[PDB]
Amino acid sequence: TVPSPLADPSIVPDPYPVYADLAQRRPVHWVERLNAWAVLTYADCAAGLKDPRLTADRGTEVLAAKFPGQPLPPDNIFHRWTKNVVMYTDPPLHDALRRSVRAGFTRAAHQHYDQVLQKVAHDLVASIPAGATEIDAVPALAAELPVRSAVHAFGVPEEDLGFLIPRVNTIMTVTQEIILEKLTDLHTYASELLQGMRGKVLPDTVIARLAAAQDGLTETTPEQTVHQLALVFIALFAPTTPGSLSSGTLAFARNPRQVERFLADQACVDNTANEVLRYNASNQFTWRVAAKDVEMGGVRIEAGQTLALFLGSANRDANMFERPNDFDLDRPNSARHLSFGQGVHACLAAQLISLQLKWFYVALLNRFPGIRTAGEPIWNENLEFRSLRSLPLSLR
Ligand code: HEB
Repeated sequence: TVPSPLADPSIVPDPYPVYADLAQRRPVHWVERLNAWAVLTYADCAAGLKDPRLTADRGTEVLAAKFPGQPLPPDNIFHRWTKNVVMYTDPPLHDALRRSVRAGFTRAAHQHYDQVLQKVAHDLVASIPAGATEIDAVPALAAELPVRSAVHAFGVPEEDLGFLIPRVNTIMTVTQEIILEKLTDLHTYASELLQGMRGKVLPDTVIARLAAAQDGLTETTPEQTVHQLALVFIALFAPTTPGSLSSGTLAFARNPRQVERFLADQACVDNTANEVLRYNASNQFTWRVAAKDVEMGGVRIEAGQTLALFLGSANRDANMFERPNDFDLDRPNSARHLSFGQGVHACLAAQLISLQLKWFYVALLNRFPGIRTAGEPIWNENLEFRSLRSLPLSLR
């Protein structure tokens, strides 16, 4: 019953040496407070994400872990939701649900999002007053860009932001019932939005393409589109994107050489998203459940037991990324990071987010190449969704 040096918040601002300590001896071990087997190496994490033996059907288990002794009946909104979205379903249902939303994520769509995001990022960074000298990059940039991308790339109506953001914030973090009510709000909003009963959806956006494709859907139901749209809203306004932006900004702030590498060579620019994502996973760990007994890292994981796959540790496994603690844009294989997961449930917005990141650093660094930290960066108290709460920055 030895507690794990994970679980405890003290490691959040810099969890990587701890990950290393543990990975040396105990790459797979029990975490008392997560009710789960933590797995830490790249090999076993990738294996975990690809394995048809671990199920994504994990709502009951994760909810147990997060709200002990507070079970929910199968017809409760949380369970219907989990049963009807890509995140918590296995093939073949998962594949049908995934195919039902591909209209927003085609090659052509991303061709458009590229231009849109170039624009948005440039306007954001250009909006910084010419004599600024100091900034907290978290509220000013990292928290702001995903919102603007949500409006102009995804198609969330601007006027509806004030409805959606507090509700996702509540969901992501008081009471389980309040969270359930907010999730219900997200479903009802998705439903009414598609019927034109809410804000105006800008054209050529994700939600516009999704809406136009509803009449052509044959394997899935309107209800399932509502569920998945609720999921989309949650991921859209989660701290994951701002966390990536801010952690990357901090990485550049502490690595001038990579700033000049960035400004000189287009290769570095094109690898920037992947290297930032590798250096700090916004989602430090994701969850699985063993459908059957699995043998991993020298451990017999029993059927029904929960697994915590530490993508953040895998991104800095020296077995896969030589000198993993270095922020390096010339790195050959940054694209092998697990920050977007891997295989079946690989992040639906991976390319959109990569575009957002790239253009953000292009715009930031073509105006402020002389960025430094001006005081200690402050991290949130959570490891699972790890992100900077404050990043004080001197621009000039
Ligand atoms: C659209 C909206 C959206 C956005 C914005 C996002 C953004 C993001 N994302 Fe995401 N995702 C998503 C949507 C999303 N997403 C979905 C829907 C999913 C599921 C898929 C499947 O399942 O198939 C994911 C998934 C996912 C995963 C996997 C998990 C598992 O497997 O379990 C990960 C790791 C991630 C991450 C992420 C990050 C880090 C970010 C920032 C940077 N993602």
